[PDB]
Amino acid sequence: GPYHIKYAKNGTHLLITGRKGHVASMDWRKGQLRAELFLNETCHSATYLQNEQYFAVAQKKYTFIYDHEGTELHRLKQHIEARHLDFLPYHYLLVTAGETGWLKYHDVSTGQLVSELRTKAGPTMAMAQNPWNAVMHLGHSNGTVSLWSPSMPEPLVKLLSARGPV
Amino acid sequence: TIQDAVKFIEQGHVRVGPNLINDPAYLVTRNMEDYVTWVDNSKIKKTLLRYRNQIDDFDFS
Amino acid sequence: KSDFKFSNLLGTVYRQGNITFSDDGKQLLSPVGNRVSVFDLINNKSFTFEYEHRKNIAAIDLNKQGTLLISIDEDGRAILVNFKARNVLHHFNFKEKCSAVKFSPDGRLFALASGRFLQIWKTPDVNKDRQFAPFVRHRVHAGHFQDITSLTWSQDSRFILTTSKDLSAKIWSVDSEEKNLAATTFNGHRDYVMGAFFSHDQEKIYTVSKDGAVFVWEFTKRKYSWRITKKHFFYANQAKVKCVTFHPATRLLAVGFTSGEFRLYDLPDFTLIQQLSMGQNPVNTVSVNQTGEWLAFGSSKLGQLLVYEWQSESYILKQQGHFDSTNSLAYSPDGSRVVTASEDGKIKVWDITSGFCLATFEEHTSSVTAVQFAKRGQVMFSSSLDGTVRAWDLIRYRNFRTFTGTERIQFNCLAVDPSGEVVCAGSLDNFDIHVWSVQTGQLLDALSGHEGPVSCLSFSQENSVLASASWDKTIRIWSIFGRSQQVEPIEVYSDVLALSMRPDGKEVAVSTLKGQISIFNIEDAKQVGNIDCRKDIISGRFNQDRFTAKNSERSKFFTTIHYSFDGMAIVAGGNNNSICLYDVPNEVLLKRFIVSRNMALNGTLEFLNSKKMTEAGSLDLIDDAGENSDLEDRIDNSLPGSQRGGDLSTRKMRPEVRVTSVQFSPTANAFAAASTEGLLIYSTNDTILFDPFDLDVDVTPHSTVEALREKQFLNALVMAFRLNEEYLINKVYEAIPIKEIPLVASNIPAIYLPRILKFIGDFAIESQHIEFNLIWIKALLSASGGYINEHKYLFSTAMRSIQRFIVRVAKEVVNTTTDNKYTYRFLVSTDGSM
Amino acid sequence: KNSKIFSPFRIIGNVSNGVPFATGTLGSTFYIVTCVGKTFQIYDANTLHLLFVSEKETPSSIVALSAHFHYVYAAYENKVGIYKRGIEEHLLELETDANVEHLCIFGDYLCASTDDNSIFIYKKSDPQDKYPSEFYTKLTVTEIQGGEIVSLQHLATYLNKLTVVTKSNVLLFNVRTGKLVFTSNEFPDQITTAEPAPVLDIIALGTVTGEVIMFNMRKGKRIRTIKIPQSRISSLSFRTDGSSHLSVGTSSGDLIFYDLDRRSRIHVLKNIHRESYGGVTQATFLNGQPIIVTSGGDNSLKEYVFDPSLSQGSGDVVVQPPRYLRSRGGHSQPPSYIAFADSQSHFMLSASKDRSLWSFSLRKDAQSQEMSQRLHKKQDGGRVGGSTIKSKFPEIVALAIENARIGEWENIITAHKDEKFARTWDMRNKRVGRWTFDTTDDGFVKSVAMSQCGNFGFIGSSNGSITIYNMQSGILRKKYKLHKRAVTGISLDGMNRKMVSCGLDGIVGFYDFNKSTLLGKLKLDAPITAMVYHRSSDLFALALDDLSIVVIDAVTQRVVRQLWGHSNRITAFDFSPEGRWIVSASLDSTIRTWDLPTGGCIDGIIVDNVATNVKFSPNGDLLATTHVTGNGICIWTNRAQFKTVSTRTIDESEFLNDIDFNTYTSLEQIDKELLTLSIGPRSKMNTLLHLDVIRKRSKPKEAPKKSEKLPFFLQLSGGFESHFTKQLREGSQSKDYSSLLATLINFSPAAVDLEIRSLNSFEPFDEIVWFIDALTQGLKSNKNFELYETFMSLLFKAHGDVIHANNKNQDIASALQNWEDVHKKEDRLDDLVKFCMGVAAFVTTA
Amino acid sequence: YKLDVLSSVHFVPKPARVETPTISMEDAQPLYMSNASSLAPQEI
RNA sequence: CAUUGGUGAGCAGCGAAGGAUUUGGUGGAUUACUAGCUAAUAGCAAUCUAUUUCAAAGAAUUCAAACUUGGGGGAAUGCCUUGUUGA
Repeated sequence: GPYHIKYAKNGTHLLITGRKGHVASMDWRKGQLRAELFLNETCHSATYLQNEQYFAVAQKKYTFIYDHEGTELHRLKQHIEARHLDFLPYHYLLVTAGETGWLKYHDVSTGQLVSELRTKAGPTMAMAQNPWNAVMHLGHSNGTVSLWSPSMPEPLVKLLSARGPV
Repeated sequence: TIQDAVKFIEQGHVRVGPNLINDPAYLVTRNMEDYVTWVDNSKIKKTLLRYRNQIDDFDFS
Repeated sequence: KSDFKFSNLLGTVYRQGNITFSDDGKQLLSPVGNRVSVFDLINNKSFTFEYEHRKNIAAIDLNKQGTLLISIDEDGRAILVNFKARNVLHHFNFKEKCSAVKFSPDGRLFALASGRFLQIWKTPDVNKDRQFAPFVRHRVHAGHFQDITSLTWSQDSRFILTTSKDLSAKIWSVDSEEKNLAATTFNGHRDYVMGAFFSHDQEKIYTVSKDGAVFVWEFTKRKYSWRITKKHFFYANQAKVKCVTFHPATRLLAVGFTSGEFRLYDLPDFTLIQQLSMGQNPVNTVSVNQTGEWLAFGSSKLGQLLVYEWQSESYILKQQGHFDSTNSLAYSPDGSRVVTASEDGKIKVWDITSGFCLATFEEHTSSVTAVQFAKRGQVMFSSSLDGTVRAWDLIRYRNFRTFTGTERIQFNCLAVDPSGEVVCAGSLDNFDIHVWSVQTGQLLDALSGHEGPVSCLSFSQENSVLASASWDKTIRIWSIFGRSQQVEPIEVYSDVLALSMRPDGKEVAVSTLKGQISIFNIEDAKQVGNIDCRKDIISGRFNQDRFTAKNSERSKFFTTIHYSFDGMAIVAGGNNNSICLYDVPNEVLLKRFIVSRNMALNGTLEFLNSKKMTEAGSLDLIDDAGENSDLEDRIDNSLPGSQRGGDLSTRKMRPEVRVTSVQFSPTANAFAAASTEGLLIYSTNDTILFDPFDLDVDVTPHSTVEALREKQFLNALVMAFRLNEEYLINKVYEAIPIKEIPLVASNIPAIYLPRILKFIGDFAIESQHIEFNLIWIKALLSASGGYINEHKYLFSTAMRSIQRFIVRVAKEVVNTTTDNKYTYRFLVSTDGSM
Repeated sequence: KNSKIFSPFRIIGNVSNGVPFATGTLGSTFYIVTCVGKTFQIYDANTLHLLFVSEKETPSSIVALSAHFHYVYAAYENKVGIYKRGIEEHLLELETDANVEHLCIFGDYLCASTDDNSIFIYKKSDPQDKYPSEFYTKLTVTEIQGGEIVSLQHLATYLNKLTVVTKSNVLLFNVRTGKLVFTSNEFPDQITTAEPAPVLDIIALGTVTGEVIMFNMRKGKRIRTIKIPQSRISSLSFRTDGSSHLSVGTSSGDLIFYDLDRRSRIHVLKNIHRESYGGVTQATFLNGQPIIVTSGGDNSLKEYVFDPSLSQGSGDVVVQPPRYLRSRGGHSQPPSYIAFADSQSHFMLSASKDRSLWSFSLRKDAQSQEMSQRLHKKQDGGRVGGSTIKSKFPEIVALAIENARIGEWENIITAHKDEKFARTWDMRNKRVGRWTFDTTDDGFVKSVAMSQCGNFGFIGSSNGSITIYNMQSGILRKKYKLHKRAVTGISLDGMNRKMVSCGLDGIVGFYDFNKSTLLGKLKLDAPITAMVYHRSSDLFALALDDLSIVVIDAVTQRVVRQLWGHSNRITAFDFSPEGRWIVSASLDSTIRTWDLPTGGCIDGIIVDNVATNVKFSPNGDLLATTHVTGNGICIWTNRAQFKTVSTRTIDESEFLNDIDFNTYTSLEQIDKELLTLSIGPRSKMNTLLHLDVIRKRSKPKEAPKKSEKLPFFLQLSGGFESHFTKQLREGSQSKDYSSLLATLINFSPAAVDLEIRSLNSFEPFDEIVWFIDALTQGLKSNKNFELYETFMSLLFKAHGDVIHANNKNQDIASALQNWEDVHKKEDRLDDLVKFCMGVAAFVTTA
Repeated sequence: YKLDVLSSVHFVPKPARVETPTISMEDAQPLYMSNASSLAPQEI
């Protein structure tokens, strides 16, 4: 432990990720285990891709993509020290943010990294997606939420939300 | 096989000189090849000596 | 003889944790691994505590009375120690990892920062006896959201200031009645708050952050409340504040950064008094003594300790230790100094009485593998892996000659003849032994005839015959002096790893791979003895081992052995967790010493807790460095399969417990071991045991004092030797008059005369009675010099100790006196007019 | 009954004494407080882990315990103590002279019932108080009202009412007003126990003839009667898991579970606790749990759990029997023998008269474990034999343990009562080993010993033979035949060279072991009962029938000490690890500590119970004693670890200072004519001589980055004549410079540099002349010789130019002349040093 | 350096006479052991 | 003849209402004993949340922020930087 949890958009599959490298994908309502990995490494977050068939894990340095059974398909060298993972299900974009202060959009269908955006605000404390328009809301330690689009290098909106870190 | 060699290393059968090496990632120099040998009191070493009928139990095999 | 107690941990000054001054300002306490070392900087006297934590120490504190020491390791396990008695009073387990421990200025209470919580406990009375639970909880305060970085008592014990990782500092009151005066949370910081301090009076509060901001809080009007009056910033951009301390009477703020930089500031003016750099590694701890003259900075990487006087820009102390890095040690021919060779290429000279390094030699460009002295104490020789053997004068600190083969080969063992003309070295790359002359740097010879790598070399101190032995299971004895040049080989069953010469030079002892120590005679190549040492060895199980420590064969042998100077015992060590002492005529084990009890080391436990083993594997092998706060902590710079690592490439596996070199002291009944934690010095004190010699019913201390009053001085001295008690021997020895000294010294029995020589040698170096001790030495040398001359090896330790007394103090006194006399003669005899 | 050396620390190996334990709840956590003599111990229930021990022993035994919400109430004699975390917050002494029997805490009230049928009610002064502290009232139960009080209970939702269960009937009191509200009809049988049910108004009564009666207090009737024939009911409990189960604990040692809904008997656990010590003294179901905690008088505390049913549809009908979850235990009888199992004082070995050998941890009571007596298979393949109904080994009368070969083979030998063989044990596996060592002369084993190498074991036989076996292979090596009576002690030295035996014939035999010769015999006046050998000092002590302890040096084979003063049989004795002391316990209820250098009795203890075994820790920090009564080992701490003790004899009252405290302070000066140095550090002379270059080394290489403007007198913000110069002037006036020399000694080296360098260098050179005269008188003193020489050297460095340009001045010349006169006598030190180096070098090298 | 870290048996260190007193050549600590200046008489 | 070959059939010996292998589960120990929860100078443990909100305090890089990149060549369009044009 501790375990960071994620649900499929259907909600039929659950993806748990321990801090000490125990990452499991299961059909929680059936009680059927799809995959189980013991990475023996620090793991921070995981997300499902367009199905339960593929999932991404943000490990100690690099982000890895595994299939349904649990074999490693990809090791994304460009995504470094990501703590927050997200998936835009209509754009097929996996979005990573983390300790480096860079927001990265990667196309999971073609494999081409779509965008590298420099947040310039230190490590990203929080990250959410707007499901309405696929704009990423990042939370920084200066107390501002910034709104990001892959086609623009600067944030669309900066909101001064909190005094301390968000 | 290399996998057999990996398992024999982790199981404590291999020494490079007097020193036991249980790390498979250990890199061997051309000079250091000449001292990569079975550890004494190894069941593998006893097996090969017993196969050749040359096992001496005074030497511990 | 057999009894040895752990005296010193030499060669390390700071591992990690809090360093604390004593209240009088004379003693510095520093954590070295799981042990605490105290250095007395005024009396130049260092000792270490015998007790061990099971892991590395995270915090220590000493009482203001100097009577109690509380030391907490990582994972929160405390030991409470009687400081003056040097004995452990209690063991406590605080279940959470503790950041700070601090006694009250009264000393009645102590505060502890464990997690979010602040625990105040009542300090037990030191004059009370040991009881089952001596700690009474005063309070537990739980206002912080995250882990407490630090805590500070006020000068009166009423208030405590706590700083935590949730970017705030709280004020707490010891009294529930006074809790209304202390209910404030101080906010506004953008990072971890590193310290909160009161002014010299209670009215001002200073809070310091990780990103480098100092806030001054005052209780002022805009009713009345605390507010930030003034914000000051350190503009060190890359460096983050690693530590901070504050002396309120001097108003001195000392800050240590991640860049290796420490700054001295004066508050509340924020005036930069000073700005210096320890090095490149972070400054991990800062302390200041009570009167405020001395600051002490500790850096964990490379193990650097630094006591700085700051009013005068002067370094009281600048030391660097060596952890998991020592390959060889050699005593000086007087046992006052130990010289260590290190894997980073440094040769260091450590005083034994004060635990500090005297000199460092850095000409070697790779790991130094061996260090030896000549019979003359002024020359040492060192062999390194870089391909050179160097000779050092310790008078000028001069590398006066270097020795190089034809090609570059990695020298691993080193020997030098007694009359210092010939130096031999052996290598693992080559099967030959390279022989150089000292006066001329050219190589005389390359001895051939070993079918494996020459693992060990020695010169006989009297015959001047060279015994080498190798991994080809042979010991070759070379007579390289003379016209003959004959070599005689001896075959052993197994691979020879260590070798030692008897000080007589008649016999050679050999430690092999099969766990045996075999002793051979040199004149006829006959095996006169054998010791089976394999079962005595304590071998642990590593966290990565898939095989039992019983079935492991990593360390079931000894890689270093050494003879006692009387030739009767052998100390032995290896890559194990045991140091074994043997009596060679009886071929039996006298005593065994556990090298380390540190679970942070690897092979210290034979069995491992099976709760750690999961279906993934060990929980101790999970790569958890990614959870760290800093990128420098998170970065994995390692190369795959490196056996030891490097300065820039740190190894993945934990350090292993091992002893690389054991030696006996030429001067005292002590031995040194070069191990992972440092230099283990085990010594014998005769004040502890009761060991009578030729005792009788009539022989009592009362009877000895009665004979002293009856003025039967020879009888009193003989009875004191028969009782063998240091205080009573000292009493009689100082009670004998000067006129009676020749008669008593002439009539001392021949059996007790090693005892009186050993006593005088031990006593005379610290005692102030220089003329009395010299008269005793003169009387004993006049009476029985011939007996000593016949029994060289029985008397060698005592005579070397006496010579150390005569050279080390008496010559300095005489030199000062003669310089005064000649200066007086000049100043009076010569005219200085106009 | 006190000592200057040893203080009581704890008594280990004890779990409960058969006083009914109390259960307490903190949140979701349960704890059990058991009574151990005069202390109590608290255990975390989930792990059975010892949390707290009562801090101080009560004057009398604890008779009743109760617990509620961080507070423990313990009854002894007329007092009730209120403790939190083992520390006594409050004490109530009742005005009666009688003894408190029972306790009941509910609401504001504490009710304490005495043996003369009186109930003292105490109440809180303020309802916010944590415990009742002040006396409210007293209620007497007369013989016409009811018999002797059995229990005080409080049913739930009974406002201000206490239920007093007697042997005859059940009474109900209003503890606020003191009225007797209700009195039940008399029961034919004597009521032994009572327990409130988790239903409303119902209390369960257990009688002597074996009846469990459910009594409705509001109805005033009985609603159910359960009969358990030929059983005395000792405990009652109710399940609160949702299953209507009742547990009855009998004095025969059985625990019976009944289903109250089904009207049936679920299960019987037979002999969970021994009948002789009282059977099931207490059994409590934990609240809401399928776990029942049981205890008895046999020093055990067990737990049992109910598994869920194997049937899904049936469930409550098909109930699995309760199974053993976890327990803590100790000896059921006082320990016969003890030893320390290692040098770290982690573990002790203890054999008791209940035939059990245990290992007790001094660091954590959970690590204590009983050594297993499960035998091994014989090597030949034949059957072992013996009765199939397995019983424990006979009680151990002797034990030897050597950890030189722990983990390789057997390292313990035990001699058992009335057997002709000794048994071996392995401490790593914690089990009996595979060899039994015989005496081979048809005699009982009187002595066991082991070699320090771990390869040999020695047996002393009641017929005089000594057999040496191999510990690894169990093979008889040798047999020694000197003695003709019972061999009551064997030992061997640490070098395995010399061996000593002692026996009932009064003979001490000295043997060599490498060569099988006999080195000597020694006849003493009385038969020898026991021997303790000290291997560092080669000294062994013998207990003799004439009530003396004889210390013999083994290398010279000579009686060196004889200790007299025990007025009865010496039960045990042991050495200190440094060999300085011997601690002996005798049948005269005394434990004496003897100093061997003086041969005196330095300490004595008058004990209440005779100490059968005395052992002393290898660390020297602890002493362990076992006594005739009590199932535990008493641990004592050594005050000599932290303070120094006088060796002055203490046998005068019941049962110079340098010699007494084994210290000696070296004199400041042995003689006036002897040159002596300073008392301080040796490096002060060197620092004073070369202090400037030490400064230049100590300065940093680069100038530190300072502020642009540093404030003046920053150290100050953070008279006409110096005290040194005043002392110099008055010393010149009075011709005595002693105080001046004293302050020069006590100055720091930098202060010495200042006060020497800042002298009056001008005419008439009075300060220089006076300083030279002070140094001459200091040189006459023959003390601090190197310091006065250093002071003159510093003067020559500082003001040498003044003295040189201004010599042939009368005052300066005469001062230096006096200095030369006193200083020329110190060439004797040169001659001594030169002789010592020349002769010592010649002797050493040639 | 990195190749030595890979293949070297021991720990790999990172890759890096005027007239003076020898007490100045020592390390910073209260004591000293050698007094004579660095230059030999033949070197002076 | 040898069998330090396999598979068996039988003796002597050992030998207390059996013995010998194998295996699933659970408990204790595997570091040295100061009790559970919370918003913690106290309260709870049957919770409260029908006082849980006010006041006070609290905003530096004037966003400094990839110390995080396998090698060699490149960069239409991106991105970064600098200059410039028009507002």
